[PDB]
Amino acid sequence: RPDFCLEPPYTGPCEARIIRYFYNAKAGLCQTFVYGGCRAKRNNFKSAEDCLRTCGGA
Amino acid sequence: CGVPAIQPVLSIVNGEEAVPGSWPWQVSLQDKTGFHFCGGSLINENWVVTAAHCGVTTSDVVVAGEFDQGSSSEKIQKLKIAKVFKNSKYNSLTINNDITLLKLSTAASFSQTVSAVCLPSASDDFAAGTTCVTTGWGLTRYANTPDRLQQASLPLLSNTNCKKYWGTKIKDAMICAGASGVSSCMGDSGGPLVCKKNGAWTLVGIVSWGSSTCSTSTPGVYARVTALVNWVQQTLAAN
Repeated sequence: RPDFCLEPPYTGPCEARIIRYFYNAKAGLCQTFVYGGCRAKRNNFKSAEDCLRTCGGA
Repeated sequence: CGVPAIQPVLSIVNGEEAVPGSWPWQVSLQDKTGFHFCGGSLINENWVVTAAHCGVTTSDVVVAGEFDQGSSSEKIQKLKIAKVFKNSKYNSLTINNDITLLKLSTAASFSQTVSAVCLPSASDDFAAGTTCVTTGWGLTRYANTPDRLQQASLPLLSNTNCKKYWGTKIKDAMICAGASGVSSCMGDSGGPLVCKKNGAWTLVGIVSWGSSTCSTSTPGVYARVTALVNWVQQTLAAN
């Protein structure tokens, strides 16, 4: 799987409170986190399914 | 516009609770489940101005007349969004031109707790040091959002002083304020930064971005409404 899947979630500098998903390699699942709305890193998905299809197993 | 039926009491991290209904143009942008993700400002009964990075869609709703989001009995207006107008010049990389207009399906019923904020003229000049106010339900500590609407008085900063920290990240459609002991934070985006113009509260900025930890000693950055108001008027006129 892509290495970006191993990066911790990135909220960014913007001040929104948008729910997004990131893959948590320690748990083996996608979890939710608050995204600020701009400058998203790649381990940031709009659905748990997209996240698992991209990072599952990393 | 700009004149609340309920006068606010002055004197968001390190801000204070607002007098209920004293910022009648403040709206909460929520998803279909009622989850607050951004703030906004009513500019008239059919339009709301917010930030482009909030990514509002027609599935989201505008909630007007709210004070305590933890109150299920509080009377509010859940307004559907008919169309979203994101400024085509919004730069997703630099965050410049961070503004979006929301056209409501059904007009908002203006009242004592629901009314519009005034818009400035493109040539308006709000001097640095001017004490303005920002409001919202964003984090009060960098954690869940506060239930009750918060407010904070803060000064506008000159571009020179702002750039002393942010350097070239500050663009022409941005204005800074803060670094004075208070700070907008996660959940405040899209909300208003207002200053008085001839006694009437006028939208000078839209909460956009800033310190990644909402530091109260760092300049907060807002979309400069004077640089974007012509786009606003043109959009309203054509729709």
